[PDB]
Amino acid sequence: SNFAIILAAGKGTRMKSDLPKVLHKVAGISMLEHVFRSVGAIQPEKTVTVVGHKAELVEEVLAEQTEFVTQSEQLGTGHAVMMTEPILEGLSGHTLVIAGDTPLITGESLKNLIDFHINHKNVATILTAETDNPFGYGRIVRNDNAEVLRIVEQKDATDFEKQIKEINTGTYVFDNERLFEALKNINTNNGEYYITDVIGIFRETGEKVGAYTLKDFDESLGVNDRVALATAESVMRRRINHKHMVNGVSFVNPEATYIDIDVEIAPEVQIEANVILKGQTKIGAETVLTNGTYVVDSTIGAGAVITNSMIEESSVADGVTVGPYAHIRPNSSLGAQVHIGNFVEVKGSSIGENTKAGHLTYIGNCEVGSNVNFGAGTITVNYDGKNKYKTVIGDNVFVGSNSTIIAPVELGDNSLVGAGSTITKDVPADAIAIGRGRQINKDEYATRLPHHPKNQ
Amino acid sequence: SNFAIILAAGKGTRMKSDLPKVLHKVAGISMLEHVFRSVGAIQPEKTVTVVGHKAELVEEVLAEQTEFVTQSEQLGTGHAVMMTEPILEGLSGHTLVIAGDTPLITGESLKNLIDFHINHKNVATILTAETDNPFGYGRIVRNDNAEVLRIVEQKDATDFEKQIKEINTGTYVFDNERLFEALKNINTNNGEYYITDVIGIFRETGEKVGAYTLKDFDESLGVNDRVALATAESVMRRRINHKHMVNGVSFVNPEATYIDIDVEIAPEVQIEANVILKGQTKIGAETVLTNGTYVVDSTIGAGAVITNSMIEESSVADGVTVGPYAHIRPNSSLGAQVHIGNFVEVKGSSIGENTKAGHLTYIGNCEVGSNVNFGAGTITVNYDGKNKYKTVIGDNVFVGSNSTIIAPVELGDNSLVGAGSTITKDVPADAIAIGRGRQINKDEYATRLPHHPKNQ
Amino acid sequence: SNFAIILAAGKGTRMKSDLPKVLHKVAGISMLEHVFRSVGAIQPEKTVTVVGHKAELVEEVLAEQTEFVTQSEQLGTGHAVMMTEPILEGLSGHTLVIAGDTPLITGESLKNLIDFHINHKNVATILTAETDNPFGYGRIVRNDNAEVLRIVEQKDATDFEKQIKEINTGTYVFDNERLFEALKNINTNNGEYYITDVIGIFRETGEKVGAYTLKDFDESLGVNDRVALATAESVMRRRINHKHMVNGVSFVNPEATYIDIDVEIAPEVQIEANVILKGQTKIGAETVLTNGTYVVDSTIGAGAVITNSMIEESSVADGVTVGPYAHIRPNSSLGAQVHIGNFVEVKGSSIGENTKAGHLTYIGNCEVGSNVNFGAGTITVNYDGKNKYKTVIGDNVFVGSNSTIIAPVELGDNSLVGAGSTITKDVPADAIAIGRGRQINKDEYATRLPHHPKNQ
Ligand SMILES: COc1cc(OC)c(S(=O)(=O)NCc2ccccc2N2CCCCC2)cc1NC(C)=O
Ligand SMILES: COc1cc(OC)c(S(=O)(=O)NCc2ccccc2N2CCCCC2)cc1NC(C)=O
Ligand SMILES: COc1cc(OC)c(S(=O)(=O)NCc2ccccc2N2CCCCC2)cc1NC(C)=O
Repeated sequence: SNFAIILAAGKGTRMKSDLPKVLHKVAGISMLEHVFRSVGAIQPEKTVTVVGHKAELVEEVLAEQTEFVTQSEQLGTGHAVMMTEPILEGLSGHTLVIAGDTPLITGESLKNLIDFHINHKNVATILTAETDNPFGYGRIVRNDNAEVLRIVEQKDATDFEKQIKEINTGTYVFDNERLFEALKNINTNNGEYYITDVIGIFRETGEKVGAYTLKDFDESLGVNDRVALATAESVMRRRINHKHMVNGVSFVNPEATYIDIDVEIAPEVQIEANVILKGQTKIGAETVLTNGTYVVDSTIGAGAVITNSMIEESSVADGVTVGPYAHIRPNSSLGAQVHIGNFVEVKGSSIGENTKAGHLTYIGNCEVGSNVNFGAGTITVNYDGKNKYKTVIGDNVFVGSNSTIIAPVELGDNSLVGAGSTITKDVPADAIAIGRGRQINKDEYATRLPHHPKNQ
Repeated sequence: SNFAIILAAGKGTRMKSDLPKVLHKVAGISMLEHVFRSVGAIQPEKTVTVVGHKAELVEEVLAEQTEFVTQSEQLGTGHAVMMTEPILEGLSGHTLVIAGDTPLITGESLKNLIDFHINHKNVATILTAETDNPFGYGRIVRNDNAEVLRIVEQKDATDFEKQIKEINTGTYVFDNERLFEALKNINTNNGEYYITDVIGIFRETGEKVGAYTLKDFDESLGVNDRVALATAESVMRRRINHKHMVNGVSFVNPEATYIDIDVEIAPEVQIEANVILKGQTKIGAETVLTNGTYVVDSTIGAGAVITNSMIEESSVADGVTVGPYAHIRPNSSLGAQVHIGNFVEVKGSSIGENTKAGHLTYIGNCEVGSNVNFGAGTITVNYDGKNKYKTVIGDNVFVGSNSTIIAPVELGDNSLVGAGSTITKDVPADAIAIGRGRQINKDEYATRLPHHPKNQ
Repeated sequence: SNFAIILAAGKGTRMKSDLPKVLHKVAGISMLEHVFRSVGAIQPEKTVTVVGHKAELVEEVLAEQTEFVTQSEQLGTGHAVMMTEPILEGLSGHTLVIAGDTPLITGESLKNLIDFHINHKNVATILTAETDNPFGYGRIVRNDNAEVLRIVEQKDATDFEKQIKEINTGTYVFDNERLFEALKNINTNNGEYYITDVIGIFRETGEKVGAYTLKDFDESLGVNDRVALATAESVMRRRINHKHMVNGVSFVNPEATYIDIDVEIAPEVQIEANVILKGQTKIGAETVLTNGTYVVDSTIGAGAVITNSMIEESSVADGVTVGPYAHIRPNSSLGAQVHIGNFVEVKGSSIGENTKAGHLTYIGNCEVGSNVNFGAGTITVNYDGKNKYKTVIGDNVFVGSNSTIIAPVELGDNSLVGAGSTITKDVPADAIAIGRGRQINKDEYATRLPHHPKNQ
């Protein structure tokens, strides 16, 4: 049996934030959730998360996923772990201890760590890593058969010890029964106390302590400030986009393309640099996303072309073309082959197959049929100061350019609205509606106006 | 005499694509065309390209540039090269063999390779490179005078051989006559066969095999998946933008600026990060391109300022200002000093010198004279559902804000269209035209409406 | 006493520019000003800047900050420094000599350089650096006690000397009196002359020459072309954004976010990749800036959300929301909680608290009260060809969608403008104003029009 203890009690002072430190997001989810995902690879029988600062915010994030225990104040990692003792005491197994602020550690690394532990029948295994600049980190002191003798902190380090390159990442696997027996010893013997103290207890008793070394040092990143949060973001970005490229997705610049951890992207999608895909977004096969495009919680079908446009909480069917500079706002649905062109906003509207709105148009709170045409400058009007009205537009409606459609009004199938019209009442199917002043010319009169070349 | 054989027969399974692998684009052209360009530096007397998977797509790309031969199925590099034998057999010279999927190899490297070959009178020269992580690559085994003894693949490598850092890039120069004599030997002696086999034949006969080492390992990149395609993109980007900067072009961020291989840019142009220039685009002296700007197949004159705007298949004269957020669509011409401001679209239109359209305007299928003014919100209307009409606007026309101009109509020189007008017929030069309803106020009435503060 | 001599006389031929080389900008200010800022850390009693090519442009940049002297033609660094002799001759102290083209050198490095100098009572201290690729640079030759013996240029270097990794950065501290005594010796003994010559004079006299080595080689960057200018930009960017992140600002991608040297950003601001902040801009606490956002010389309050929008020379109060794709042009003020949505332009206008303009709207030269509403498509009209008029809009005005407001006109408190209206005269408080043609339907008529499905 494996168990996991996740440390998530800390504030994070250097973040300059009132968030619990582990709740800051990387690629769309908290550091804590990244750590939780990796922990899952060990198939823990029990997962206990230690909360402290703003416990309720963390308890919302992992609600129903973990047991919680609380440490009332900061008395160190040893005390943190002690809060889990009423749950874990006396159980037979292997217990991972990991902090919520190391979001790059992978489930493959945790499983290799656990296997290493079990395979070498260690009583404790330290997950270590190796760096050319170890200043600041506890050094790993091994004897000649490569067992850990101790963990020496920077301050207490002899000059020879400072040359040591192998560092303690602060993540461990312990024999669960021995872990709580040793911590009680430390506890009863005294005001902070440290999970590293247990290593020294096992060194007193000659029990076997080992170290399993991460192949990639960046995985050991402990995030304590926004500098480190942006590093984690960069490593995570490269990780996500590499998965995509292996899966058949093209990136002009995968180091400068911003896709959240749970976004899904079908093979043969082509993504230019500086595209942003956020939350529960899905992109269908062969779709093209050009530079500047920003999609959040939306589904986009196959063979679409999203040109520098922002789409939010909406569905976009196959073959749709949107942009450049269009805005599809929440609860919109764009049916197959629809075209939405520049400076067009769609809000709260269903738009039927093959309909086109190429320019300078606002479609708000409309139900729109198939093969509809909106001339440039068409404005739908839904809000009077209190009421929000709906407009119904049938199939094959032709809405003339620069018309103003005042809801609630129905345009029946095949009707036409004259360019420049203000529409205040229903238009029956097959009818036209014209609501505009007629043009009167006056010859010669421009001559007295300021734009005239002679007055220039 | 030099000859070249380019391998372009392969599918590319890991690409997850139905394209021939060499047709995927880097900086605007296929990998294959990049390789073709580099090959040209050797001044080959004959260039033969070996096609296989979707031969017709490759044959379109290099139409009239190369001879083609076809390999009907994948029986290895040796068989690929054998398809060129009816063309190259018995000719005296030096024959480069290079794959269409190594798009970073430069013509300078190929010429140094050929010269090395000729100068050392090798019978075969392997283009090699050196890496600290050689796992996977054929290792180059040299004797003490530094001649190649053999090429050892990963699988057949002894442990001492795996330490070898010098790898086979899969690009070679062969004595042409000896090349086909040796391949026939291999062929008649048997079902894949390999161009590396020829090296072993020359080792049997004691003929001189050499190795010329690339100074830059990244040049040896063989692109087999979209991860590697994005690496090639990144190396190519840096290569292109460095040429630009040496030529006098400023880059806020040349690692994050996306300019195609054949774009031309005059000295003193200033380019912000995240600008995209594609296809046959030219940018004249001192022009400024701000972040987000996207130009495809367009010419832009000197002293222009293109602010976060997209321009396609169009010409932009000197001193023009476009943007932010404007869209110049195909077949537009913007005359000297024109101004196109925010949320303005120009399509299929010629716009004369000094004309201005600063806001929320669509100019579609218009011929526009000089010193014209378009008020904010002006909509031209060209499409009725079937016909596409033209509008003619003379010099010094003043088009009032939020007017709707319904083609085909002519506005004569110096005429004015009243703000808010729907224009359905011609306006003579020096005339005004007003087509709008007159304002009627009703005092006190807002009091019963939902926006009123008291109802709030 | 410390003195500083800044070299700013050179053209910069490889820049392909007519600017003085030191005036090219990095992160918003010239290289020269960066060097001036770092120089200030030594608290110089006198700062003298040597000008030459287009002296007047440099003299504007540092007007009132430095003494100037002119070198009439390029006769080398020794002559450059000699121009400062009528000012500095005979004064007791330590004199930094630094070029205006090394903009990454920090004031902390200059102070460590000066302290090193004073502490080791050197007569000259060379600021050196160490690189694995020293080709091109003067090498530092030290004897066994580590004193500098000489500076050997590439050309005159023996093969053993070319292996030397420690290079001369071209920045120095000299004993001021000895500096001018030695230069006169060199001068009277002859047509270029070099500040390095003074090192050889001190080697003749056995006076103490030392070297202080920069910890970071990138600081030694001398910018001679636009390639190097973009490197300086990249190092500076990372430097600025790291200061921000330490201060509590989140960056999705601080390697691809473009913030000028004097921009101020409060803690807890969140900045997506590809945001541009320029000049005297300030961003208040917790404000969010999304990808594409571009702010120049503007103040933005606390808790605002600026979504992909461009803001120039304007003030934005707390809690304002702007964008996506909006443009706040010079001299605008957006009061607390205002909302400006997509394709909206604000120019030269004051907009009162809680007012909303969500779409396709141009507000130009208006004074706008609080809790005003602008329907989509509203156009204000201020320019007739000569005059620029103002419009006054009172509190709680409701401007109907696609209205055209022709200045000078006043809309009184709580008034309403009917959707689609052209407004040519004042509207009293509590009144409505309607100026549009009434809708007339004709049944059946669409049947003869081109959009009808049957004609399709
Ligand atoms: C050129 O495109 C248009 C022409 C139009 O009138 C000639 C009108 S219209 O709306 O004024 N009238 C519809 C129409 C279509 C075709 C032919 C004639 C007409 N109208 C003539 C005048 C009375 C209504 C029919 C609209 C468009 N197109 C757009 C995109 O709005
Ligand atoms: C303030 O800018 C305008 C004023 C206008 O009327 C006072 C009109 S107008 O189009 O209604 N009339 C033209 C005009 C210009 C100057 C002075 C008077 C007028 N009109 C007065 C009423 C009849 C037509 C002349 C247009 C503009 N400007 C824009 C950008 O449209
Ligand atoms: C649905 O939103 C609107 C309805 C309107 O008329 C029914 C008008 S209106 O401007 O035509 N008339 C104002 C109005 C508001 C509420 C109820 C009725 C009315 N009008 C009815 C007809 C005469 C004027 C009052 C404007 C809006 N909204 C926008 C954003 O413009």
